[PDB]
Amino acid sequence: DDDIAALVVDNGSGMCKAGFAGDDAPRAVFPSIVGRPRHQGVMVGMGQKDSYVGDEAQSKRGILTLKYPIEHGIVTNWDDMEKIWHHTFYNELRVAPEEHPVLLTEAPLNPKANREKMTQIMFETFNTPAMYVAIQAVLSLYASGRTTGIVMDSGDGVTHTVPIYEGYALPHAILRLDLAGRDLTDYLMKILTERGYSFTTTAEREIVRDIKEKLCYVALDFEQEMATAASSSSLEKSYELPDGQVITIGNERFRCPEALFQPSFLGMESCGIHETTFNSIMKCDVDIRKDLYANTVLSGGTTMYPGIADRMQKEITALAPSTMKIKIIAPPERKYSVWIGGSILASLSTFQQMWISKQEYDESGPSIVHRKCF
Amino acid sequence: LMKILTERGYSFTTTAEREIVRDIKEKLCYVALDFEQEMATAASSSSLEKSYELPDGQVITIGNERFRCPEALFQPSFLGMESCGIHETTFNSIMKCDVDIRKDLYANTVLSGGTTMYPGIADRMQKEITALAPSTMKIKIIAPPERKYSVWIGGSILASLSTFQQMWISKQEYDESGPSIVHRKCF
Amino acid sequence: DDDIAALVVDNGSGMCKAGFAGDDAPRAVFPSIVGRPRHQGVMVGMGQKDSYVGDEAQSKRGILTLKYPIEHGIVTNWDDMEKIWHHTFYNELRVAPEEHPVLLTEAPLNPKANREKMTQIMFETFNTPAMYVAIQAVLSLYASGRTTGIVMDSGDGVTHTVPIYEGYALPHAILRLDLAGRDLTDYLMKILTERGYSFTTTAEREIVRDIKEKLCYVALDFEQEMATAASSSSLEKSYELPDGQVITIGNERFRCPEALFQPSFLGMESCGIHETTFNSIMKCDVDIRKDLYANTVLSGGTTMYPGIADRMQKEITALAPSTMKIKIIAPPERKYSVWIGGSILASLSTFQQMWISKQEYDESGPSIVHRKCF
Amino acid sequence: VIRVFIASSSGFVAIKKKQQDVVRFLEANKIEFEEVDITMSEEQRQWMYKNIPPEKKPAQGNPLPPQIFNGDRYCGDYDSFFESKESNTVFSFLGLKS
Amino acid sequence: DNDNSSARLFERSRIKALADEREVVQKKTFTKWVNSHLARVSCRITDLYKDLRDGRMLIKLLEVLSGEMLPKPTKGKMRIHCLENVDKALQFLKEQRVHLENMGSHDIVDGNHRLVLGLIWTIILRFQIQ
Amino acid sequence: DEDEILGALTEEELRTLENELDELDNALLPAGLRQKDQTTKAPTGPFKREELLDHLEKQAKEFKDREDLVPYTGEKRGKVWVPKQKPMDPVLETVTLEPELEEALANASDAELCDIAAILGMHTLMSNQQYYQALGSSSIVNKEGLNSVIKPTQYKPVPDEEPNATDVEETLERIKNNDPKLEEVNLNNIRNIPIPTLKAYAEALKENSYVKKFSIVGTRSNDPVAFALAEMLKVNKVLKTLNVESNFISGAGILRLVEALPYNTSLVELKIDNQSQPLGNKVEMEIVSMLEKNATLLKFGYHFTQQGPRLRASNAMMNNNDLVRKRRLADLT
Amino acid sequence: GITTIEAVKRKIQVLQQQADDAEERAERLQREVEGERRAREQAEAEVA
Amino acid sequence: AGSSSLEAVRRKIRSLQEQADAAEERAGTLQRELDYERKLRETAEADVA
Ligand SMILES: Nc1ncnc2c1ncn2[C@@H]1O[C@H](COP(=O)(O)OP(=O)(O)O)[C@@H](O)[C@H]1O
Ligand SMILES: Nc1ncnc2c1ncn2[C@@H]1O[C@H](COP(=O)(O)OP(=O)(O)O)[C@@H](O)[C@H]1O
Repeated sequence: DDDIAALVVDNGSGMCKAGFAGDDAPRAVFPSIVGRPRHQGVMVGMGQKDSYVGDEAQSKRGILTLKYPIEHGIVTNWDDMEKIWHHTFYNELRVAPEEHPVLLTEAPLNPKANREKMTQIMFETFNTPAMYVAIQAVLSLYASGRTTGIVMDSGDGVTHTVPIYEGYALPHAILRLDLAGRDLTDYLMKILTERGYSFTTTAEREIVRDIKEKLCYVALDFEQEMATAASSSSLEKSYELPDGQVITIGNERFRCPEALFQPSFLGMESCGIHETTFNSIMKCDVDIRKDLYANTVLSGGTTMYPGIADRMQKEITALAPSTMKIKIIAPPERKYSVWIGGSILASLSTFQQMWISKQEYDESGPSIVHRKCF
Repeated sequence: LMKILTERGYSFTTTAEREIVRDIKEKLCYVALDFEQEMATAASSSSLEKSYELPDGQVITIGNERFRCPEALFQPSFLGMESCGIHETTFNSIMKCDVDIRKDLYANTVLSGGTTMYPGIADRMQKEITALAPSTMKIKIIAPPERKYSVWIGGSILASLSTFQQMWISKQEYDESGPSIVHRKCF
Repeated sequence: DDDIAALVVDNGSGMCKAGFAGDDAPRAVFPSIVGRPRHQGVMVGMGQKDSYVGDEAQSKRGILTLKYPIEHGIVTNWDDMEKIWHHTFYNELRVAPEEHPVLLTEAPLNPKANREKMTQIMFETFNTPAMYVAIQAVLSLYASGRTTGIVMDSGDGVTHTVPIYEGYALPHAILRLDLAGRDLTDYLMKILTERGYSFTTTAEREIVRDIKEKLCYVALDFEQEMATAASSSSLEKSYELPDGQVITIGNERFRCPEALFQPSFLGMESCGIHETTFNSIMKCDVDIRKDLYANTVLSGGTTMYPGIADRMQKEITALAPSTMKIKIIAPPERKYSVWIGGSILASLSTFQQMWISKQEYDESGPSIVHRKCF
Repeated sequence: VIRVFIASSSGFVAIKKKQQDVVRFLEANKIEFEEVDITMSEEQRQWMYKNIPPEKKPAQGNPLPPQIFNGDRYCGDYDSFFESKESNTVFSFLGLKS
Repeated sequence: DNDNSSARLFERSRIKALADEREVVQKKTFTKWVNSHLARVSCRITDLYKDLRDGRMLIKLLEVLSGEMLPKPTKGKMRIHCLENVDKALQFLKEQRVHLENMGSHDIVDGNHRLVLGLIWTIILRFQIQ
Repeated sequence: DEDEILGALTEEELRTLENELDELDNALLPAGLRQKDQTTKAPTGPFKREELLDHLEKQAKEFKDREDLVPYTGEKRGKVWVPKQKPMDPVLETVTLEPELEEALANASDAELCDIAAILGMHTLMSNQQYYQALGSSSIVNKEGLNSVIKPTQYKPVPDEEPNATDVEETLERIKNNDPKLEEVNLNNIRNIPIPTLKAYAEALKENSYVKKFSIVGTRSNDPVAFALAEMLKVNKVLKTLNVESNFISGAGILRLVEALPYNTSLVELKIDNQSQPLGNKVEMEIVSMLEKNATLLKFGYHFTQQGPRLRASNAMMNNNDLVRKRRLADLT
Repeated sequence: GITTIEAVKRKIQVLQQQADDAEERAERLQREVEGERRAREQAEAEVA
Repeated sequence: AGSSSLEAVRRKIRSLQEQADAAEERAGTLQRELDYERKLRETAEADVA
């Protein structure tokens, strides 16, 4: 009866979700994009109300430039955040922010100004009564229903692995790798340009992202896949464009996600995601390693590649000792599970102590988020 | 054992790892009957090595450290202590008694406690005490197989006796004479 | 044969220092880093060479991956040590090692195979007529000039405390703690993330180490310094990156060495260096402690932070009884003290009896080092 | 010959991302280029500040490392490159005909 | 190692049997007591270790024994809500002077026999029916 | 109310749920085949890009305009924080120690000022290297100043090395000809060597009895090259040193290399450092366990992640070198 | 439709029955283990 | 994520499968423990004889 509870807002790097607490599915799902008129002032200033947001922005791909206000989990532009947040509050949820608490998510090891700026925007612009900031990986572990395991979360801007044993987090073993789906999009464009299909601008960005989501897969064996793709054409598929032209992907279906495991294709001096998980496990203590082997949890929209779980299990079993067992939990709904975690965490009766109310903000300022959260 | 397992490159530092080292000691330590001969045997061949599995799946090899840790009970100079060994302590405690009661004490030596559960402790103790004692006396080491609980078991005997009902420190006596009553009743 | 002068070589975790015996300062000081080609592409600058050793590897950071042959005072890569020693003998001192004796240093509590492999490698691949292995913290006391005191050494790989009374070392009181400059560098990377700056690769590690060597200091009172730093920007200083941009560390300049006094920041449950020294003093006998309190000697490159001496004296004075008198001897040249005492040790006339001959090695194998050395 | 100026070691993620985007674009379109590091050599770093015109500089501090030159013709920074990518005028921006 | 084998032999047999028989008869008595006290409401416990895992049985038992109102148990099938339900009963016990050692909500949730038996014994001994 | 919840869902969704439960994704099918195709139309055309651009543009033009319920104006509807100000410390005292020493330090430059600043104990004010050279000697050495910014070490430039001039085809032809005056073959850091060419080298060195050292460092070699080299090592009796560092060899390929070691007694140094992916501890255990079988190899360059295999490999190398020492000693006497 | 209704009933019955039969197997196997422990310990006390 | 009721039904099916699998694994480990106990019976009885 607390003004139909709080609102869970999972503002991902490439796409935002919002909804009410206590519900299984988010009410609103739309990309986090701001579209502006590109260079012209034609047709009586066509492109009026110059900020196009969300679905309306991707509707007019040809005549606009699409800018992502979140890059690598860090807010480059704050006006675009508060425009997106205004769109979420008023244009789709259609609820007043004055009577509803807000839950927000962020990357683990982020610059400290982001929390203070989000608190300032929540309390000074939308005057929300209470607000809290959490971590996506802890929400994923909440959504999985387990209190012990290692969580990988890979969105469009950041990948991070955290271990949690018995509800106790280990801050020294938390890792952050800056290799996400945007880099895979750029690599897909690079390998598509060699075939003959050159894709440059933001409309091409949306088209290439759609191609990657609809036609990619993680090969179990890379050299065997190369031999199969060179020998025959059974792996080849066809993708039709919105106008009607049809192209063939072929060899580019499995080379795009392989940069997740071998970053040498992307031009980055880094290890793979499996090495990140293994090194995060080795940084824990001796005894609690085994449970972290038996409770590996995947999350995020990047992990919807087909066959990622079996391949990463094969890699981990190649690295791990042969005595104990390795299993990987890959729920089919994991892309939304972070938001679902919020829908659990705002639903708990004991969480009412943890809200940052306006009265304490009016005495402490935006620095109170360092003491109240985490 | 931690300090000597550092010699092989294995590292244990935290309090949680001390339990692991204690488990290794309980499973894989024994008292050598002769120390220099055992060192020569362990240096000459690798038949004395054993393998242990860590809780995280790692496999370690103890080898020469199996009998060097219990040997510290008989030579305390390994720890830097200048005290004497357990056999010397037992012989000195016998020698402090009167002349007449020594003959019964030489044949009735009893071991107790968990630390005396190393395989081969009884033979080594008997050999060393027989070396110290005169030849005409005979040494018998009594090591019951359930000795780890002997300190409990005799207690379970002692509370079942008839006259021990006259031994208890009652609540009224403590109320009358404070907490210093325990010296008057208990030995 | 007084023309035959031995060579004093200290193989530290970060830097190697080599020189001739009987000299006040080492002739060659250079980091022990092996650089190998990256996998992103072929290099520009080298042909038939497989790797770079020394300052040549340090200068070409942008095309190389850097590896340390010494990890926590342990030689993980023996071929890397052969490369380092070959570069030291042939490229820095420009002398043939066949004609000169060699003196080496070692941490106290090591794997027993370290000395054996070191002796075997030296005798077989360099044909030195005589050699010897010594322990670093005895050489520090030789350099200080007294025969009684406790030596607390902190290098780039390990920290160790040992007491000596009248030249008799107490092996049961030697303590070894795994806390050195590399963990401080990693913590500095972790605490430089929240200001915005990000450092990932090995070249970034060298940049962060260079920042730490010039910007960090030990606070006398941690809470008072924290309040002072939150009060104003008096403590802030600026650094110039090689790219051109200028960073401002601010608060965390005295947070990095605080891990030496509170290891719980790194997540380990060990004690600080002051507690370690006090425990090492308590392990000795009652009588000699009065000398050991008066002759605490600092050493190592890690103890070069300003304000360490007064802080350590304050902590030990808090721990120790009030009657006892405590002073901390911090020589201004202490960074090279481990080398300097070695130059003393090869100069003594008795030490000529202590060398390990080639013939003695020929009969006795590599196990002669245990009987001949301490 | 196109020369792109790259800082191999940098504390900012966005600089490395922009440099890798420029490298990927030159790599995909089969365009020959020179790979020049400003951190590894001081002389080219000093020359790179020296060539660029003053009317578009950063107000505070040194200019950002990703810069494009055509011989000693100066093409531009990452901003003009992204604008030409949007406007499909990239070949004119680098000065390479057709 | 015949003496060590005999020590492990005695450990495996006599201590385990003497603890097991006491545990069995104690839990059989406790089930009868909690069933007699829970019969006023429409509730019944068929297994001591499994029915007290979820937490509704315990909060209803404290409801009937105290005779006094308790907060709403959270509704949900996952583990976290179960932890909440056990924790609220533990807090209610913490208010009325009852002293507990080695008691966590995850101990009851996971199903440790010793701790649930000790909790029921403490309820019988120190708590007041009133 | 399970039945009511299922009735609340669509009946077509219920039939789809029954079909999906019968299908349970496609675990049986391989990774490539488990995806569904998008469309059934055949590929047509060489992908004229301008048609795509023009179609997207007119699609943007003829779109009905979504009108938002509430316009955005950037209105601040909450209370401003307005951070507090402190009264701070308004103290002012003049020390005035000496008319001589007033004028002595009044006109001093900042560079020479920092020396007396550091000697008195303001270590926080300047950098540590500056602070120590201030205390180094009894003279003014400090040039920079306390306010000035610190700069990194430049070290020293390294001259460029000449690129690899070793040609491929003539070297392979000389290897196949069993050339007596070709002993060292260098292939380090060469652009775009074909994999079949490297395999041809691998069978070419099978019958060559005059080349003693080989190196393919930084050639982007892969598992077939490793397999061919492992086959070659059993036949050859002359090759002393094989270098395969900085490559793309997987763990199984390295296992094939170490599995050839017991058969041949002519290799003394093998280096496999800096591979793209870690080999895993199982491969390391096999490597060390059956490298203990071999007694000829003396030098082995690999960085073991685990401690057990590393210790056993070091012991095996010690044993091999000690065997060399023992046979030399026995030959002498 | 109706076929969906018996499909839902069939899946619910199959899952519930699998859970239940696994439950009796584990539970009467636990009975079996307890009987084994009783008889083993008392015969083994005779050994002692 | 299409609707909340869909996720509720999905979680019911997932819970049923997961609980059945857990019971299966517990039954298996109890079976091998039972075999170990029976071997202890046989050895003890032979030693009694
Ligand atoms: N069906 C799919 N198959 C493969 N990849 C997908 C699919 N759907 C989304 N992705 C990938 O997931 C990314 C979106 O991740 P998202 O969940 O939006 O990240 P965030 O955590 O920032 O919200 C896209 O870049 C896309 O590459
Ligand atoms: N001027 C300095 N100030 C603070 N720390 C320093 C300074 N110079 C070096 N160090 C630290 O000391 C380390 C080198 O110590 P070193 O003397 O090489 O140890 P070792 O005993 O292993 O030789 C470096 O990693 C660096 O972190």
